[PDB]
Amino acid sequence: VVGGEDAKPGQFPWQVVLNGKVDAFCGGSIVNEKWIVTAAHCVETGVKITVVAGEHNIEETEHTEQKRNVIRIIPHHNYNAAINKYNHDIALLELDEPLVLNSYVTPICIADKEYTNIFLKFGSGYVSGWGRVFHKGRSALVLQYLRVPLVDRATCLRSTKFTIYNNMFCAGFHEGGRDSCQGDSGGPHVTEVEGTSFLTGIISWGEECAMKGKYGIYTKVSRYVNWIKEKTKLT
Amino acid sequence: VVGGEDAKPGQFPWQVVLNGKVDAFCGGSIVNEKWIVTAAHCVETGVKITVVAGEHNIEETEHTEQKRNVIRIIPHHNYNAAINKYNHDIALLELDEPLVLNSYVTPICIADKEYTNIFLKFGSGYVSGWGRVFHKGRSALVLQYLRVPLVDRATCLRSTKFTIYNNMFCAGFHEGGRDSCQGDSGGPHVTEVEGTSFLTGIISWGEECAMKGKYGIYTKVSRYVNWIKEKTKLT
Amino acid sequence: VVGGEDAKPGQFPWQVVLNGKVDAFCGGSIVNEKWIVTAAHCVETGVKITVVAGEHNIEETEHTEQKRNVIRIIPHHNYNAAINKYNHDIALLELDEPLVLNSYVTPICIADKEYTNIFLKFGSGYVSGWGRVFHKGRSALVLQYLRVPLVDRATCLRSTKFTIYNNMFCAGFHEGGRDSCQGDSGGPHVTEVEGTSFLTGIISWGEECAMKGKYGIYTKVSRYVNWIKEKTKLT
Amino acid sequence: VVGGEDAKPGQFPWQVVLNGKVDAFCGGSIVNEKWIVTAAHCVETGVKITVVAGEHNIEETEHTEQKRNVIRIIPHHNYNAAINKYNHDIALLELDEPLVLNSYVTPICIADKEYTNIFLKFGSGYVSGWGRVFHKGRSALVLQYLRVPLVDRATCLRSTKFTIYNNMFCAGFHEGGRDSCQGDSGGPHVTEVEGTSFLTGIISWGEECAMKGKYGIYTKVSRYVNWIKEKTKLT
Amino acid sequence: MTCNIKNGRCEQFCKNSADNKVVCSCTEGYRLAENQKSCEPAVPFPCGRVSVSQ
Amino acid sequence: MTCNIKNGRCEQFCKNSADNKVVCSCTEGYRLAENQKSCEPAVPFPCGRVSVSQ
Amino acid sequence: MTCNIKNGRCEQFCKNSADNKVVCSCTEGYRLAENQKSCEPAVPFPCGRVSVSQ
Amino acid sequence: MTCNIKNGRCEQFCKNSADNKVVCSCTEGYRLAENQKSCEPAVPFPCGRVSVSQ
Ligand SMILES: NC(=[NH2+])c1ccc(N)cc1
Ligand SMILES: NC(=[NH2+])c1ccc(N)cc1
Ligand SMILES: NC(=[NH2+])c1ccc(N)cc1
Ligand SMILES: NC(=[NH2+])c1ccc(N)cc1
Ligand SMILES: [Ca+2]
Ligand SMILES: [Ca+2]
Ligand SMILES: [Ca+2]
Ligand SMILES: [Ca+2]
Ligand SMILES: [Cl-]
Ligand SMILES: [Cl-]
Ligand SMILES: [Cl-]
Ligand SMILES: [Cl-]
Ligand SMILES: [Cl-]
Ligand SMILES: [Cl-]
Ligand SMILES: [Cl-]
Ligand SMILES: [Cl-]
Ligand SMILES: [Cl-]
Ligand SMILES: [Cl-]
Ligand SMILES: [Cl-]
Ligand SMILES: [Cl-]
Ligand code: NA
Ligand code: NA
Ligand code: NA
Ligand code: NA
Repeated sequence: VVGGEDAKPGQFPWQVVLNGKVDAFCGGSIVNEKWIVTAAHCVETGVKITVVAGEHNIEETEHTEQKRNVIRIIPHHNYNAAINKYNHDIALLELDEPLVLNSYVTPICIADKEYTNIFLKFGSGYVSGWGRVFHKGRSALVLQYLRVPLVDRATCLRSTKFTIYNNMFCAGFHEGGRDSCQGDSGGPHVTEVEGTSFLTGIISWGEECAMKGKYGIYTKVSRYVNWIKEKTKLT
Repeated sequence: VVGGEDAKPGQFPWQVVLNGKVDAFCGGSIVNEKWIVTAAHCVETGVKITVVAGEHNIEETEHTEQKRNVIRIIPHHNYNAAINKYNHDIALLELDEPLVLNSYVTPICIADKEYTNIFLKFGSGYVSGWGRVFHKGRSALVLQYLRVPLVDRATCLRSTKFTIYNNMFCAGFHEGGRDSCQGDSGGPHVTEVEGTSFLTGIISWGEECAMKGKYGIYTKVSRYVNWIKEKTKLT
Repeated sequence: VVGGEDAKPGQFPWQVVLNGKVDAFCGGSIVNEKWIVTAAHCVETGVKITVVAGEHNIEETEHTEQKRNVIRIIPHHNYNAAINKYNHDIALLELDEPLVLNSYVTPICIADKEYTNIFLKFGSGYVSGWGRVFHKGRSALVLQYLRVPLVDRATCLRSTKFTIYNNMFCAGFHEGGRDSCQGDSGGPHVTEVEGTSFLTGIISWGEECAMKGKYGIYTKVSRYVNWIKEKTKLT
Repeated sequence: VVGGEDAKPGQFPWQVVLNGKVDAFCGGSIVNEKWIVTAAHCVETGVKITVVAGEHNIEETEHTEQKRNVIRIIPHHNYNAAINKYNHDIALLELDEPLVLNSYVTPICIADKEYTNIFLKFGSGYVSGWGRVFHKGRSALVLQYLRVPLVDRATCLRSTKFTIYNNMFCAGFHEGGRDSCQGDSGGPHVTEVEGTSFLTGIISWGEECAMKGKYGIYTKVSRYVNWIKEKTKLT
Repeated sequence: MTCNIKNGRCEQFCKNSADNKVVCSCTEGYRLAENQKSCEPAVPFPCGRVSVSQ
Repeated sequence: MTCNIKNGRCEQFCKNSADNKVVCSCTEGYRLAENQKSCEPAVPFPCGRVSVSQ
Repeated sequence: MTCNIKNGRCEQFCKNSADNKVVCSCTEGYRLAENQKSCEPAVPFPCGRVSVSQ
Repeated sequence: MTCNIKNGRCEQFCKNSADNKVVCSCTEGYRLAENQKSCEPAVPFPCGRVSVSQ
C-alpha cells in the first residue's frame, strides 16, 4: 500500500498474509476457519503456500498469529491466465487445520450479490496489505490500510489501454500517491456497514502503483459471492 | 458549507454572492462579464437581487470586490416551481454593467455536454459558498470550500424518499459532517482539470445539511451547458 | 396509417377521432366516460374540438357513434411547443357530457409505470387511426390498424438528425411501407396482454410516413400514466 | 425451424449442415473456404463430424453440394459445459479440404463488434436450418428459414427461470408457433444490410420450441467476431 | 413463486410477498379469478376488451 | 416502509413484504435486535467486527 | 456529415474524420463504389450475397 | 493515438481524426501549446484559473 497508514493490531482481523518462495507475496481474507479468499493470479504457482492470520508486523511477534498450510487451491472456474492474467481474479485456499477464531483472527462478512454491490456503490472502501509502500519499493512491516473511493467505470476505461472487464472495478485516486501495490494483491477491499465490514473486492492489479491518472483494479466480488459461499461451506 | 475550510483570497475567483432582502441567500458563478449562472430556486422572487464578485469576507473589505444589479433573470425553460422546486434548478442573471475581469473576478470554464460529464465522472468536485456552517446555523464570513465525492445514482436514490431526477446528481459523504447548506445554493460545483476549473454542477438542495446517510443534491450542469452558452453569448 | 388493414367494428372500442376546422386531424383514446388522452400537439389550437367515439367509417353511420364537445384541455405541464413540438406529447380532453360505455365505446386499460413499460418491452404494439394511407395522401374512411415492432433506442437515434427524447420511443419498420401518419397522431399505441389491451404509447410524429430507414415516434406513456390517472379521476 | 418456410436453392449459401452419428444434428455457417462457425454444444462429442455445404434438401441431390471432414474443433475458450451448456456457445470447425466458393457455397459476412451489434439492434434477423418443424417433431427436408424479431433483454429474462447471460440474446415471438428448434443449433442468425447478410447470432437453445411466452436463445456473435477472425485467418 | 419469473404466473399484476410467495392483481374493472392468477371482468364494459364478435 | 428507501431502516438486509411492510435480517453470526432493524452479535467472534480496543 | 446520423450515409461501415467529414468502407470481398458511400462486389462470390435467381 | 484512451493525451479536449490520429483543443481563453496536447492562457484572465498567490 502506497500512501496509507499503519493499521492498529486487530484493526483488520480478517486479513491474512500469503508466504511462499518469497514472504508476503499476496494477501487474503478469512472466509471461515478453513478457507481463505484471495486472487487467482497469486496462487498460479507450483510452490507451496503458507497462510498467516492474526498478523500485524510481518517481522515481529504480537502473540496473536496462526500459520497454516494450503492443501487445495480452487481458482474460479472462469479464470484463465493464458487469456488474461486478471479477469475473474479470485481463488479459494483450503487450510490444512482450522484457524482458531479470536479478536485477531475474525472472518470478513460476505453479503449476497445484491448487497455486496449496494455496499460497493456506497463508494468508499478500505484496502489493506503488506505490499510495497512505493512503486518498485520495499514491503511494509506493519500492515497498511488505505481508504479508496470507487471510480466511475467509463473514467476507469478511459484511464488505460488495458481492458477493464465487468468482473473488475476501479478504485483509488487520480492525483497519484495513494494506492494498493505489489504484495497487496489477494487482500481485501472492504466496506464498513454500521461497524460491520463486508468484503466488496479483491485487490487485483494496476499499472505503476499510485501513478497520477491511474487507478487500482479490483475483482468485483459481488459476481463471486455465491461461488465463495458454495465452495467454502463447512456444514 | 458545513465542515469545509476557509478559502484563500482569489482561490475561487468565479464565485459570486447574491444579496437581496437578506445577504448571501445564494451564490453564483461568473459565466462572463455580464452573466452569472445560479440556481433557479434562488431567484423565484420579486425582490431585487445584487451580485457581488471578488468577495472573500462578506463583512470585510479586501479591495477586490465588484457589486452589480440584476436586470433580467432567465430561469431554465423547464424549471417549474409549481411541479418541483429543484428539478432543472438553473438560471442566468444578466448584470446591469459588465464586471471587470481580474485575479479576483474570473469566469468559470464551461465545457460541452460530453466533457462536462467526463469531468463530473472524475468523481471529485469543489463546492464553495457563504452558506450555513451547520444545519440551521449561521452563515460563513469567509468563503468556505469543500471537496465532495460524486455519489452513485442508485445509492443516492436509496438515501431519500424524494425524487432524484436525471437533471440532478448527488455528491458528498455518508458519515455526515461535511456538505453544502442553505445560502450555498446557486454556487458552483467545479472540477479541476490540470489546474483549470470547469463548472460541473450547481449547488441545489438537500434535506438536513451534513446529515449521516444523506447527500448534497446538485444540478447536473452537463445537461444545460449548451443553453448557458446560447443565452449568455455576448458577440 | 400507411400499409395497415381495415379494423372490424368494435375492434378498437377505445379509439376516438378528433374533429375541428378539419375532420379527423388527430385521434385519441378513451380513459373513462369523461376523458380522452391524446397528443398535446393536436390540441395546440384555439379552434373548438369535437370528439367522436364508437366510430368506424368516418363517412358512414354504424349506429354505434357518440359525439362530444371538449370543455377543457390539459396539456402535460412539461409540454412546450416553443422549445419542441413533440417532447412530452400528451394531453387530456375533458368532455362536456359523459360517454355511454358499450361494446363500441370502451376505455383503454392503463397500468402503472412499471407495467406499462413491461408491456411496451414485449415489443409489439397496435396503432390505429384515420390518418393518411400514404405519405401526403388521403385520410382513411374505415379505421386502420397496424402492428408495429418496438425499435431499439440507439437504432432510432441513429436513424434521424432530430432529437429522440427519453419521453419518446420508436416503433415501426425499417423497410418502409408501414407506419402511422398525419391524422393518426393522438391515437393509441396499445399492447394486448392475454386479450386485454393496455395503452403503451401515444402516436406522435415522424418524418415522411413509412419511409425506408425511418420510424414512427411515440410518446412513452409509462412516464405519464400517474399523471393520466391523477388528472382524469372522477370519484 | 417451427413455423418457417422453405428456402429457395442458394437463398442461404452460407448455411451448412453438420452430420455425425445422426444427420443434421446441428447447422453452421461458412466463415471462409476452410472454416465453419457453429455452436460449441454441437461439437462437445467424440464422434466424427461431416460438414455439408450447398445443401438444400438433405435427402435429395441438387448438384450444388460439397462434403468435408472436420480435422479440428476450436470451442471458444470460455465455453464450459460443466458450468453451463450454452454460455459462450460458439465453436469453429476446420475442414480437411477447402470448400470451392460458388453461388451455392458463399461465406457469411462478419462485421466488427460495433457493427455486428448495430446490425443485431436493427431488430430483425433470419434463422435457417434443418431442425425440427415442431417441438419433438421430425427434421425438415428442405432448408427452412424464419424471420425473428429481437427481444428486449429484461423481457427475455422474465420469460424463464434459466439464466440468460450477456453472451446471449433472445429472439422470436411471444405467441408461440415460430422458432428455431433441435437440429438448428449452430446455424446462423443473420441480418441483411442493403442485400448483404451479416452474421449476428448463432442459433443456440431454448426450452420447448415455439412455445407461447418463450423465446429462442442465441449466441451474441458481436462478442466473438474478433476471435472468429483471429482463429480462422488463412493468410 | 416470484414476480421476477413469468410475472409470478399472474395474468396482469404481481407483487412479491414474504418467503417466495406472490399476490396477483388486476386493473380497474377486473377481479382476480378463482385460480388467483387470472383476471376476469367485474364490470359490464371492462377496459381494453373486445366484446363485439370478430 | 419500503426496502427501496433507506433499506427499509434495516441495518443490514431488507426484504419487502405485502402491503408496504419489510422484514430486516442480518449476515451469519448476527441476529435481529429488539428494534427489528439493528443487527447484534449472536456468536463470540462475529464477522467483520473489530473487537480489539482501538 | 457524421457517422452518428444515418451511418454517415455509408452502406456498410463509417469512420468519422476531422471537421464533420466521414470515410465509408466495406467488408472483405467488397469495395467502395463511385459514390464513396455504396459497397459493390470486388470478388467472384462476395460474402452474404444471394446470386442464385430467386 | 485515440481519444478513447487517456483523452488522446490532450489536456482538455480531444477529437478523433482519420487513421488513429487526434486533434487536441482547449476552452475559450486558451490556446493549444507547442506540444499540441497542453493548453496555455491566450487572454489576461483565462477562465477557471487561480492567478492570486496561494
Ligand atoms: N493498485 C496497483 N497499482 C497494483 C495493485 C497490485 C499489484 N500487484 C500491482 C499494482
Ligand atoms: N446539501 C444540502 N444539505 C443543502 C444544500 C442547499 C440547501 N439550500 C439546503 C441543503
Ligand atoms: N409515423 C409517422 N411518420 C408520422 C406520424 C404522425 C404524424 N403526424 C406524422 C408522421
Ligand atoms: N429456439 C428453441 N426453442 C431451441 C433452439 C435450439 C435447440 N437445440 C432447442 C430449442
Ligand atoms: Ca509476524
Ligand atoms: Ca465584503
Ligand atoms: Ca361516421
Ligand atoms: Ca442432399
Ligand atoms: Cl524488497
Ligand atoms: Cl482526497
Ligand atoms: Cl454504508
Ligand atoms: Cl443567521
Ligand atoms: Cl473522507
Ligand atoms: Cl481530472
Ligand atoms: Cl385529403
Ligand atoms: Cl415484417
Ligand atoms: Cl404479452
Ligand atoms: Cl426424427
Ligand atoms: Cl408477427
Ligand atoms: Cl438494416
Ligand atoms: Na493515482
Ligand atoms: Na452526510
Ligand atoms: Na420505414
Ligand atoms: Na413463442
